[PDB]
Amino acid sequence: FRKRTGDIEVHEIAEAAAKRGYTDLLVLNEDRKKTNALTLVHLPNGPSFYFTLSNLQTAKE
Amino acid sequence: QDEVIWQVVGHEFCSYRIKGEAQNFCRNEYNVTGLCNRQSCPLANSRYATVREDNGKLYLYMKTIERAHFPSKLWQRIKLSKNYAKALEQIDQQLLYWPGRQIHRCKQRLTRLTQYLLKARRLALKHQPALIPIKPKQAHREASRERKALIAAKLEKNIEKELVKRLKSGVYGDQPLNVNEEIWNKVLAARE
Amino acid sequence: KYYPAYRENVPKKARKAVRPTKLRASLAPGTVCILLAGRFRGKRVVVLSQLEDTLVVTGPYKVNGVPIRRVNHRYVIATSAPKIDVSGVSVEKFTKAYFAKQKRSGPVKKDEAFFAENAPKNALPAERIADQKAVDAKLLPAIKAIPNMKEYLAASFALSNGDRPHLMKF
Amino acid sequence: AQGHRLYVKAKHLSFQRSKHVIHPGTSIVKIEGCDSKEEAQFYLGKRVCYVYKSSKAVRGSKIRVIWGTIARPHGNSGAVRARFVHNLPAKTFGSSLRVMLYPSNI
Amino acid sequence: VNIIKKRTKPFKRHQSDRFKRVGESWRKPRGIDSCVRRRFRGTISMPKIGYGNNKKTRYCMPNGLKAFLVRNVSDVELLLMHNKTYAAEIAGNVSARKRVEIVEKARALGVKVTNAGAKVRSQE
Amino acid sequence: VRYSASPALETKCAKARGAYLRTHFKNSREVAFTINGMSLKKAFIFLDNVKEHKQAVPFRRFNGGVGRTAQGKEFGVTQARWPVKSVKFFYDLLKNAEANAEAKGLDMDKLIIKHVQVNAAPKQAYLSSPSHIEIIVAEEEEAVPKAN
RNA sequence: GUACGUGAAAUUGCUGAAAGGGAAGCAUUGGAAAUCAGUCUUACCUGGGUGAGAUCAGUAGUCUCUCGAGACUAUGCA
RNA sequence: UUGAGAAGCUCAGACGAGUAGGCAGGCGUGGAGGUUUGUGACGAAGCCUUGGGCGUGAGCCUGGGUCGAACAGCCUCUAGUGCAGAUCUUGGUGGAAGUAGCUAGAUCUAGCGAAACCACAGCCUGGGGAACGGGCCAGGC
Repeated sequence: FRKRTGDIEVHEIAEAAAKRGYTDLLVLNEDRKKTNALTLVHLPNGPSFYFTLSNLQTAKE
Repeated sequence: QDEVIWQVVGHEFCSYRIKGEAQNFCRNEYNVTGLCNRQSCPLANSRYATVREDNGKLYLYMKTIERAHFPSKLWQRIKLSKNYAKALEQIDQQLLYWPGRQIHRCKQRLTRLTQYLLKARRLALKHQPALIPIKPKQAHREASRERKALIAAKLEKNIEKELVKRLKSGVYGDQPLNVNEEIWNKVLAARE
Repeated sequence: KYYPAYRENVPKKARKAVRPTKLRASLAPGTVCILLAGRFRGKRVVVLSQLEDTLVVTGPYKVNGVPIRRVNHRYVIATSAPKIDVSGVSVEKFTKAYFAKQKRSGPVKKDEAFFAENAPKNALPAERIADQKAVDAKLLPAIKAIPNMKEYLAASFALSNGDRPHLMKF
Repeated sequence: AQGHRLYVKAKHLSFQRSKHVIHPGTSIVKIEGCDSKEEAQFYLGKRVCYVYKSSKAVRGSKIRVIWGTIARPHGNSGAVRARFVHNLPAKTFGSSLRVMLYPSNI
Repeated sequence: VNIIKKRTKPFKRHQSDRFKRVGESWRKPRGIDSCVRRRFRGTISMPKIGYGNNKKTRYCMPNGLKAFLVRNVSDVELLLMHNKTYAAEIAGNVSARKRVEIVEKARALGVKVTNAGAKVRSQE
Repeated sequence: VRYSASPALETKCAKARGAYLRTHFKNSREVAFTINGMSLKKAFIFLDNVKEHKQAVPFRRFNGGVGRTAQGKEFGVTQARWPVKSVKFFYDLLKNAEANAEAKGLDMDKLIIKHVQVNAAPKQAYLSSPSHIEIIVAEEEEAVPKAN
């Protein structure tokens, strides 16, 4: 995991992660203290899938 | 005129007034301050100057008492330079011998309209997430159909159906490491 | 962007001029004093010089390991132990900027350490150690001349049962 | 052995009260070892704290502290008045307190 | 400039917690033999003008701004000169089509919005 | 429909429901309280025993007017009765839930009564109190060794 | 789902948490637990380089008002 | 110096219980004229909420959930306009109660089953002047 900092964009993360040896990039979208979307891209130029998460439930629940 | 107009509009009814708790505001497009006052009323002030923005360019608008009954020609307009120092001097030259309060309020509006244009340009360059609306009907439809889909999925039945299926096919080595000896013996006798 | 857009009520001209702090009578340079708070609480240290508000204090490195540090004068108990010769060590280099925290800077570009978090680390320069190595050189003979001073500064002050701070004298 | 104890032990007695009215804003603190109002003048302005523990841990620490400052003496027997950043709970009557030696004027 | 509130608890109607038929909204006790009206010891407090807050900081949110209800983009443009005194508050009945355009407009105007993230999601 | 309990998903639950049942609400509340949480097979024996007066249903909440009995010592109290009409309704519902579980392909040797709730149906000076009864039966949840 | 739009309160059942020596009970002040608002550096100033273009041209036209004021067009970007 | 809603802004001092009663300014509801080039199927109104905020208060704004077709701010006009009481009216619903009891089987069990009443409560001892004990004060439990 890498905390998203400042004004780095998904395309910039993808180009930076490709040179670091990463294969797939997963970005969790949260707003109002709730995760509601998930976009996964396949480095370096693979297809990017955008999902919407729902019924999130951690192990304790 | 002006004192009669102000009594009618400032105290009986103006369609431009927004009555707030701490202050009254003006819906007029020609108000420099945006407040309902006697000095900032464009209707009650026969000589009035304001700055407003048109497609990225700020203009100085002025009206005189002598054009008050010709609405199409009431307000005159000049271009204010992008150079801030020249823009301030343009207001000073065009508003020469006007009251110092009116020039003061026009220069204050020029600063706020210049900052807003600056902030508008910087927002364009930045990458900001697009706000997408939440549709109450689609949320209700997808929440109900999801509940039906989860029930129809039969996850535990299908998970164990596949897990046993791949146990039969021997996707593991010779004997799997996840199975007790007695269960593995039952698998061998049944599958053969 | 420069003509004031708002009312911008300027503050009225205040009449609070800055006058030098008056330190206590007993907080003289060369006094063995007990640190009251911080990570070195209880440690006995030697006052080198008085800053504008604080005391530029240090315990000998080889005695108690308290580097040249600033301490607030309210957070120090000045014991009546015999004074130490400090006129032999220059203290002009100990200014406000000398102890000032290094400016948090570094034009880190996007990604790498910005995102990948390959951050750098801090380390005390040998310049600080070089000045420090001088002060114990000019102070250790002074503390060795009088008895128990080396053992005094090594120990850490503490309160035992039945000790009344208001009564017993420091 | 011998701990650190750079403070003075003290006890929380009660609030600044009349017979039937209480004022939890000010607490009466007994700095043990101080026996008169003149002796209490040494401890005026010192920082007093109430150290307690909670089962839930925050930042890996189960110890919570409420800070205060001794304001003035109370009575002829060396009890003092202390005002804390949060008013001390009524259940901490008779509970221990720590009176620091800072700010110092000695 | 710090906002000082003389009181934060609301003034509840007397005996409003004993009956469901009696609402919490404050009603002046008209009973002559009522202990609350005569203000005994232990009786609840009553709304007095002494509790009134500072005129300068009246109607001010804890962040120092005064709420301004906004129904469209035209309302938010009025705060061009008063963005350091007022915060835009989009009305509850304004749809999500207009809430997004108010928030984008209020961003360029330098105006704080009290409920800017309502009825919308994000897409970075 | 939807039941009062967050279970009754398809996973392991079989539901049985009875609405506007012509039985006293207070009696049914006691019978439901007794068999709640107990295994399905054991519940059938208990309902069989009550019909033959071999076992008594302890009345805890609506204990008014219930005489002392020697068959309630299993549940720790002494106020118990032998309701028949209320027990008959619960027998019919339990069989329905058992048949629903069998049709679902559920493991029938681990079924327990996870949730049973009795609600007051509309009242119909002799306005009696009909009952709504809902029963959920699910397998006893079990653990598995982690890695060793 | 015809016990049918919305579906309040009184009232009832179940579940969860907490409390509980012959009342509840509310107020004031805090603790504990749970749960929220609640926010951030990101901009300003000063450059230099590079090109960019107008409200800049030792520039040419059109239109609407009234010389010059707005809107454009072509060209140059010194 | 911009601080002329002159119905504004500003400076200073004193003062603050209150029944009957007198006076002033405000909050809210249904409908009407005007207005907001107003809000709304990208969700109006309503309701729910230990979400947040504003007002001394009446009240108002808002997030989330539910919901499904209308609705509101401002100036003015208007009135069948604001409830805790009336042994109030209508409707719903409780404790009393599975009680009092009334249909079967063997007083017990089964089945069917009310109504009066109901501010809330429920140990004493004294004193508490107006009863004060059931609430209050000092003692036991």
